[PDB]
Amino acid sequence: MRKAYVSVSGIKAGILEELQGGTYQFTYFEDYHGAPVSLTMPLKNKVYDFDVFPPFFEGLLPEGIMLEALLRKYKIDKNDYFGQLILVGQDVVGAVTIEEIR
Amino acid sequence: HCPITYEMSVQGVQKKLSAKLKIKEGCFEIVDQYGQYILKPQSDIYPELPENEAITMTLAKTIGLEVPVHGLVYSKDNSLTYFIKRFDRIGHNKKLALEDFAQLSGEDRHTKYKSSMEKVIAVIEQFCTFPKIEFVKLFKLTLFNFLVGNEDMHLKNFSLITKDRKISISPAYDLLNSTIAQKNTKEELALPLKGKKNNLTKSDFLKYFAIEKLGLNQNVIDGIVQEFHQVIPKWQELIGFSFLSQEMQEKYLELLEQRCKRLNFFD
Ligand SMILES: [Cl-]
Repeated sequence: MRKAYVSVSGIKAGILEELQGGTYQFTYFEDYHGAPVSLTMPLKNKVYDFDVFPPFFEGLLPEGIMLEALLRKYKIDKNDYFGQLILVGQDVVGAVTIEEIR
Repeated sequence: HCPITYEMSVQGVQKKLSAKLKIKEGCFEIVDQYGQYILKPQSDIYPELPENEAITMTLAKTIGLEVPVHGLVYSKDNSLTYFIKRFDRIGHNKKLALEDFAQLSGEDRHTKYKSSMEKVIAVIEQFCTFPKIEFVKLFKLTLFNFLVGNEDMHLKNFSLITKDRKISISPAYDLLNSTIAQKNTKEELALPLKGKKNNLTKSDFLKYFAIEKLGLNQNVIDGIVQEFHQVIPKWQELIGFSFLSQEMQEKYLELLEQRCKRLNFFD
């Protein structure tokens, strides 16, 4: 289905994967060795599973009025957190950037 | 544009626009992406938010809190707009790791209020480089927010920054007197302290919070409490000179006096 590159300060760090049902999975690239994507995701583990949208990537989405500004600029559903993340992935608060693979 | 002599949810009614600082003109340019500043124009729901956030930010700098470059500009409708320099952008188009406490504790936008000040301490102990140093300003930041009526300090308003491989609490952001901005304000604190969001007392901040949860000694607490005592005169002087309206200024001073009296600042 939908997958996306996850880069840290320009350097590709891993892949965030939308998984079957409603789960999500982030996998670190073996080559990557800089700083962690999130402090909740140390490099000592390369695979992280989630039953919902992971909270770090959800924390990069707009809020309040700026979320309504996004939903009226793009043709995207108000609950599609992964889809909204791809639309803003080029610039969010952290040093992390997301670009879709498809 | 250009600045002038300024060199449940509440925040979800004000815009947070990205902007670059023009090199020659010195004016701001709102952009969709790749901005180095955040601009907050007037809100059509709650009044005088930019002027509120501007003076509150300066009050935090007076008590010794780390505050980035902030100020006020003139919008195109000749209203005042608050600006702040992002600390996750540091020239040469480089970035710094910035994570808020909802991301660090497994919460989201819908549950950013379902936490507590005790969980905020747990995050700092787990990730910060010098947790003992961070507790000192968390005590100062929590006391400051209680004094200036900032009742919107949810999980997304606390952030950890990674600068020079040192992990500490980010500089101040989204600090304003949100009690005077609304009517029928429900809480004094956004996250409960000792299971309390209202009617917090001196023993809640100086004994349970400062001693039992943060581990600060008595001489450290006395020095910080004394710091807030000497800043009350300058705080009232800065507010009277701020860009708030006279009616908004009186609501700010009255609430500041009420919180100071609760902490026995005048006796
Ligand atoms: Cl320490």
